[PDB]
Amino acid sequence: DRAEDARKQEITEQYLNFLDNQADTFHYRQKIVKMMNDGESRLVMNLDEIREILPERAEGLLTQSVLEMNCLQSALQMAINRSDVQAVVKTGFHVGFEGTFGERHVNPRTLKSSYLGNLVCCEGIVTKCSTVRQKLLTSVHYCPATNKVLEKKFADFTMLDTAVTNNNYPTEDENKNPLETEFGHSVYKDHQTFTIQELPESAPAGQLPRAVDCVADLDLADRVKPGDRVRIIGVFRVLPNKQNGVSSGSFRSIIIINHIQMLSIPNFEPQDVKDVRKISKSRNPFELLARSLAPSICGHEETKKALLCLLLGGMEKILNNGSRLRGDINVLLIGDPSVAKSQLLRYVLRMAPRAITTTGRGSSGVGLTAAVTRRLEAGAMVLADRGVVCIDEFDKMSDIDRTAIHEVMEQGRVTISKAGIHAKLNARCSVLAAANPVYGRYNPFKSPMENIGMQDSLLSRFDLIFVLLDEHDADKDANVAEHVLKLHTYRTQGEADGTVLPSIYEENTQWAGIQDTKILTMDFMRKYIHLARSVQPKLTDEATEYISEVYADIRSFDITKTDQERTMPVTARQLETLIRLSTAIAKARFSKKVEREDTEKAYNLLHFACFKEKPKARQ
Amino acid sequence: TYNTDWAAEKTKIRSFFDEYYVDNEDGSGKAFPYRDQVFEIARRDKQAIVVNVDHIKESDIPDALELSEAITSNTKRYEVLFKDTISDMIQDYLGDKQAPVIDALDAYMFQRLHMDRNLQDKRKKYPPQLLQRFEVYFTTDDAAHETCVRNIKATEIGHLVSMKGVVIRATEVKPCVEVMTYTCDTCAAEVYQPVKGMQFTPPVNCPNKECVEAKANGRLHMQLRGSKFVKFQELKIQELSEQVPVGSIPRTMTVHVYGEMTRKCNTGNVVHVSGVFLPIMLVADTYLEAHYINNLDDNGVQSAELEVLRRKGDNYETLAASIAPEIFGHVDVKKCLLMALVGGNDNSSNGMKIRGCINVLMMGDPGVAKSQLLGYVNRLAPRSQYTTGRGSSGVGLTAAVMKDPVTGEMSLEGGALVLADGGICCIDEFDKMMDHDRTAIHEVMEQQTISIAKAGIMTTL
Amino acid sequence: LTDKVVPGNRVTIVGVYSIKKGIRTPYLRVLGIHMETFTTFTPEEERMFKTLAQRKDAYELIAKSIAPSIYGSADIKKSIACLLFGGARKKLPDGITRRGDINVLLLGDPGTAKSQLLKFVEQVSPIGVYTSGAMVLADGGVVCIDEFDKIHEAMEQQTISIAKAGITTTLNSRCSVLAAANSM
Amino acid sequence: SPMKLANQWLNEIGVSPRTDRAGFQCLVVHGSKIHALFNALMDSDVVHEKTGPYTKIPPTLIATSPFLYGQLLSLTKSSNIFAKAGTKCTEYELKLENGPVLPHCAKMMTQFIRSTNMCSTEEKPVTMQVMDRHTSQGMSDWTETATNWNTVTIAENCVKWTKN
DNA sequence: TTTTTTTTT
Ligand SMILES: Nc1ncnc2c1ncn2[C@@H]1O[C@H](COP(=O)(O)OP(=O)(O)NP(=O)(O)O)[C@@H](O)[C@H]1O
Ligand SMILES: Nc1ncnc2c1ncn2[C@@H]1O[C@H](COP(=O)(O)OP(=O)(O)NP(=O)(O)O)[C@@H](O)[C@H]1O
Ligand SMILES: [Mg+2]
Ligand SMILES: [Mg+2]
Ligand SMILES: [Zn+2]
Repeated sequence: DRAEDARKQEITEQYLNFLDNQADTFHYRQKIVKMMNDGESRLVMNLDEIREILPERAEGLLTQSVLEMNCLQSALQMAINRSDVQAVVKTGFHVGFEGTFGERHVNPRTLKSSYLGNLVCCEGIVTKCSTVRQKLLTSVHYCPATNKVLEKKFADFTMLDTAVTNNNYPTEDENKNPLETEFGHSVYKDHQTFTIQELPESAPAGQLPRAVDCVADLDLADRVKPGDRVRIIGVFRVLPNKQNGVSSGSFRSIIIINHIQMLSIPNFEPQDVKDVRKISKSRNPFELLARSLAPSICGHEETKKALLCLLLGGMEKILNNGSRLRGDINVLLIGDPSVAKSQLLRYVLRMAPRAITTTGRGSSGVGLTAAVTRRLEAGAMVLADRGVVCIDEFDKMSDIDRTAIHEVMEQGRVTISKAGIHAKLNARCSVLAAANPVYGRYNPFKSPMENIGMQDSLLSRFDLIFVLLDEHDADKDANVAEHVLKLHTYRTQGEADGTVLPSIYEENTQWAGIQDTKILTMDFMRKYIHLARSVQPKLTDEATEYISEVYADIRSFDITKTDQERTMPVTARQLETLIRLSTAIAKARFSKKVEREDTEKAYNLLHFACFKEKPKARQ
Repeated sequence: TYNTDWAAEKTKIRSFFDEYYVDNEDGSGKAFPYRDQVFEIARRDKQAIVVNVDHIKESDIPDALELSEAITSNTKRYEVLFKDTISDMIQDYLGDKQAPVIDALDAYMFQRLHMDRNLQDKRKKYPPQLLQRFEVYFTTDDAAHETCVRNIKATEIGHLVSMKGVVIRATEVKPCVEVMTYTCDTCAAEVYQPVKGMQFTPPVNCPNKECVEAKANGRLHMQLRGSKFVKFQELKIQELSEQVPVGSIPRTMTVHVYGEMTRKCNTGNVVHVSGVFLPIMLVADTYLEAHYINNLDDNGVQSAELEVLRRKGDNYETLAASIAPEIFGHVDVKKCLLMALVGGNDNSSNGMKIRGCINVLMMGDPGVAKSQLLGYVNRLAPRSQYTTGRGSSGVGLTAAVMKDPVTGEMSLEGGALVLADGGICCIDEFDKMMDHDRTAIHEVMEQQTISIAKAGIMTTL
Repeated sequence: LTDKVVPGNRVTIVGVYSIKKGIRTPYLRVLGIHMETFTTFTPEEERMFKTLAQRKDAYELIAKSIAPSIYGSADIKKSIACLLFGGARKKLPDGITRRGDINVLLLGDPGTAKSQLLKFVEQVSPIGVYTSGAMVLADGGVVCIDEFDKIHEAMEQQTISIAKAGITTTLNSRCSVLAAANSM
Repeated sequence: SPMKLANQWLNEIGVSPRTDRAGFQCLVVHGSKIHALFNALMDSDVVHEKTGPYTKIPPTLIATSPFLYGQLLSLTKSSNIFAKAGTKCTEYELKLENGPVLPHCAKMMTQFIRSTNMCSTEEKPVTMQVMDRHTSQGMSDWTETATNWNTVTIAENCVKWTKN
């Protein structure tokens, strides 16, 4: 026994010397200082870093994990006591691990009884969750008959500590005086359990997927929900059971978690910040970004400018009396078949964080907004709050479902009042929609409003509407066909001919078709848009005067002069569209002020959207 | 590492009550309002004191910050010390006089203390819940204690917590046991049992020493003239919409309310609550024990800005202009909404009733600020509901029959027009409601009743 | 003796006949099990494949080899060969992918051994299903659909989506489709 | 530096600011500054190993003139004869091991060879080699009186080495 | 089990 005590003293001394080395080469003392300044209570270590300096500790920490981990946490407490900073937290300090596992990287299928008592790392999908509940750890009692204070500690099989005690709640003194609980001094901890299942990409065909149960406490609780793809590090252990003194030999097993990694976004370095400064200081950054958006699709330049404005977004105003004015931008595409509407929707789904895609073919309005299931259930536009919804085949939706969207696209709210449920829900998001015209193909002998075939109250809620036509014209046909075949004959420069798929500027651009002008890399696009989204520009007087004159001119213009025809309704919402597009353009310049240079581009884009010349079949 | 010298803490608390003050508005002197409220309890014009912890924090007293932190960190214990100091202050004010008898428990206590006559004996014979007959509650306003329902976790057990929310469910007031009193058959002695929590177990055999030694086997019979009861109520409170994270649904919590804080809320109200977070007597269930409640729907006093208007008169044009000043024009529409916000008189000649309130229908082309006007009216009115044509059923507007799966019972659940009673209901997108949903409001708009005959229910609302 | 068998297997078992812990249910404690029942190639197989590829009439020979019990239908058999082999699959630097699958439809009278052609393709294909969801189950494979007069997102996007009360998900799978109709 | 300009530019727009190895080397100290190094070697736990085979064992000190607590010690010596292929070339080997080979050792060993006249046929030279000096690289760079060498040829008339 | 109600497909 005394040899065991000497060995535990040696192991704790080794871990303490590693943690509090005089000149710390791994900077865990500075990380402890960061932890105590931030008020956190567990420290993350690299097992690969322990492996270099103390390999006899590191490999023993996998096989004999319980004793080694207890010794390491004791050494952490002594290292904290050597600081001039105070230990505020009433729960102890803890350790989590990362690194290379090798043998002990497993699945729910391959976790079997050979691994019991070892440290393991496992992967899967969360399928259940308990609600967070509080669990007693120590209890403090006051004896009013004697002015003494009594304390008691509690332990459980699910805890890492192997020690066990009576677990009876104390009520009386040894002299049988009654006792009073001190709730402000007793100690509790947050507790949660969940389960993980095999990933569907790894489960063998036909069979059912296998699953494992998990226990998490303290700061690890309230971190996951169903559907999360996770990697989990902990000790695999077994739990006995009893009924009336008779025991079945089949015991249950769990994972007691040390650390959780999420698998399902930005990254920066000062070289990247320098390059963002340079490109922002260049001559026409908005045009460069609009050209660089989606290079493998020919044409569609004005729609690409509109999509860039959608990805940047406008400014919300909340006034002094609580009134709100909308910030988001909404875009609709109608046109002939095979004109890349769905392709652009899928591209925006890749580029935008917090994005959801649906179709009008298989969506109810209840499922699109919110549902009663009694409980209340979120829909797609609620889930995409402060984000983007892409809707395809928007003409195939029913009007009963369409009328449910009218509140969301303007007020940013979903309100329900049905049996037993009365609630608001926030649904602030941007809508991007694609559709085909009424007749399945655009009729040139009828007006654009007749071909679109939707009511004015719905059409007014879109900031921009684009009508896309597939006109037969030998020049355009030749150019489009040449672009498509050039994209199809392409192969990477460092690739052999028989292979199969199972910096700032781009360098190979034959696939893009654009001959000489440069194009930015998509990773740089993601970084630039992420930074430029946070700029908060203000308006100015020249912008205000230009917007106010231009709005009246757009409303008063008469189309019988020019043989054009009107594509949109014009209401007071389009004035706010001008304001939103001006702020979105000013964001790309990293400007703090909106100017005439921004408002002129916004007007040119809106005036392109508003009017269209009559088709050649009618002319 | 604990402090249990209660006398020093009582000295600090009594110094706070003695030395907090506010200057008189005419400058004539100083008011000492907490000891004025103590004397109101002593003369029995009152039943509770509400103490503001921030006044203790910002008082000009030594150890004031330490006292405030100790109150906040172990609030369930400091309530007893506040009650003890107020009891000592009451006896110092009262002297050799007697407080007036007003109820049967007061009559029993005043009669029995002098039957005992005909401080150690008093404190040993009677428990302090029976000797002291008033309530103490705490409040906070500093933003350090502001939290959501979602954030109250294991660190908050036993602490004072403040939050803001919406009331979903509320029970009616019930009598709750606080102290039971039993009397023995044979030896005529009495047993006092204080009750804590939601359960108690009655003792069976008499404990008095003469009865026990004689083995007289006297039973104990409980008596409700000596026993103490208190008003009890239960609520469920939901998160406010601004508190919820992105793309998420609000959570709820159970609240227990006692005494003078009962009947301050009904369903469809928004409240500010201060209370203590506690478990139920190794995994535990929890609730909130309310200390103070404030209706933000409700909250002879007049503001100076109103006094200027009331002296001015001719206010009609300014009142019309002040409704949603971000919206340009529509002066006559704002006047119509101003009249709908006030309404006429109810008439009840010879048994025949006539509706007093005014109904307005707005129509217009798209983009002319109808929804903005309805939102401003919903913020301006005291009790009001907002609905849309698509998001509401004809049962969610009027009232619903609910079948409880736990018990099998049937019950009624009031809809939007029931919750808005005495106020205004705003209905947006009114043309897109179904006909068989729309025809439910025919009785409400003219007779102001809802009448139901379904399953095993037949009522009028 | 664990994880040695899967449902559907035919077995013979040696074991002890036991009663589970005055009436008990029985069970068998197993002492012995006896079972009653691609992607790798040899140089001989590679030389055979290359000999067929070296032949000039290889494409016509494969088209002839499709369903020899059924007369004629030469261009249809050529089309089925194109369906089996498919095109290349591409992903450009902007991330927009280009499909490799090929899809074929058959119309006309309900006879003339259409179902037998579909069953032949089901047998020959490396992965595949025949049927009258089912659309999901053939990543990298071929699905034959009979009686097609009984999805646009599935064909073009290789994905279907849903948003009904309380669910929204997307199911993604890559396959080629051969369809037979009796006649949108 | 441009990184400070970048952080300033981010703060000026209002974007959140939260968005040497040189291998092994030697060192030289002159004059009065040596006393700081003396106190550093006295103090640090960096040089006093608290974990390993040399747990709590202080650093080694070596000298060529007596000092208090110094122990007198000697290197291990051995020797071999090799013969091969019927040639004239029998080879005779001497080894000195198990301690530091201090600079005076090579100087005295040169005199041992030249005194015993092994150079007499200078057409058959004698060679000497000293090993693992790269661990102490730099100790001969500070002056023109020293040299780096690893293998040396001895004759009576001269001593030779490579350019290194 | 059978019966009655309100949301969803
Ligand atoms: N420059 C281009 N212009 C148009 N189409 C192109 C171009 N380059 C490639 N395509 C192809 O044309 C198709 C684009 O149409 P797609 O987006 O799939 O459906 P859609 O445009 O929404 N028509 P629909 O879904 O029937 O209403 C894809 O097969 C693209 O590969
Ligand atoms: N006269 C106005 N003054 C100020 N803002 C206005 C005015 N007219 C329209 N708006 C703006 O127009 C936008 C749409 O307002 P909204 O209340 O939804 O119109 P609406 O009458 O409800 N149209 P609809 O609900 O489709 O029938 C808001 O951003 C308003 O601020
Ligand atoms: Mg499409
Ligand atoms: Mg409206
Ligand atoms: Zn008795």
